[PDB]
Amino acid sequence: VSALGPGGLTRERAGFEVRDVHPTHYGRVCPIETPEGPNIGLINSLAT
DNA sequence: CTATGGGACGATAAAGGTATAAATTCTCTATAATGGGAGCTGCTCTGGCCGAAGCCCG
Repeated sequence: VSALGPGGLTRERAGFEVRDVHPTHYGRVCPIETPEGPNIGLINSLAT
């Protein structure tokens, strides 16, 4: 599950709100599986 | 008796003619047609720039 693409946040609009995990991510989006680098937290993976 | 300038020579390349096919641009067609559309929206700050609105003020 990515956040980039059409109608999505660009890496220059990162900030912190999208790139942080929230209690609402529990069991929906994996908290620890994200690519390290320019796009961190923007690209995540669904939970099991 | 010999080397060198002088002049004769001539085979051909350029110059002009001179048409000639290619080729490459130019001009037309007449029912009616009479304001476009993708444009992002989730930076962040700093910095400068005009322009308006209070703020002294004599």
